[PDB]
Amino acid sequence: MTAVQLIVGLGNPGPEYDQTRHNAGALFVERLAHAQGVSLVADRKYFGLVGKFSHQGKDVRLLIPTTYMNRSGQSVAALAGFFRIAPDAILVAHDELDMPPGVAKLKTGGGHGGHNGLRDIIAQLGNQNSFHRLRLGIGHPGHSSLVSGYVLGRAPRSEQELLDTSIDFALGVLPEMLAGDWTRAMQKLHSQKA
Repeated sequence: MTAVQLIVGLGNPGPEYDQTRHNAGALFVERLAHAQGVSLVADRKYFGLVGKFSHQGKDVRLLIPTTYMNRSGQSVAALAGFFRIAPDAILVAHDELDMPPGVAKLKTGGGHGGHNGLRDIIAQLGNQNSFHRLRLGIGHPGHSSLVSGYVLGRAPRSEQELLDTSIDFALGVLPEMLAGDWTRAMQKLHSQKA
């Protein structure tokens, strides 16, 4: 029932991190900005790249933080604070170790499950975990001590292709996500195959 007003794509900024797995969220927002003809504006007020398009009478902002991943909440609280967007109207796209490339999934609430962008966003929003997440499969290196080197790696072509297919599946339920119809978005999405 709650229209989306902020879509956030997590990533690390800088050529050092560009095209790495940990930036799947920002790739999604970047694709979304492009399809919607939206320009992403370097806005130091929000410590990120900001854009907007109109949907159903409301402005939908797109945010790609330019702080480090671990300080993402600062970007998301700035923009969401200035505009008084509640967590319920926020969607955060992020890399998800727990699903393979090719798989995208939606979730409402829950933990950060170890993702330090999500953890910061949760802390900065006065401890509310209630925002929505678009989980973009990036696979798992199989061990916990490789995680950090893995998210920061660039995936081989086959996995990069499958990430791109799951971002295309996700854009397919954009009408549903923008409306806050999570049940349907989940239904159409979680029925695709890469």
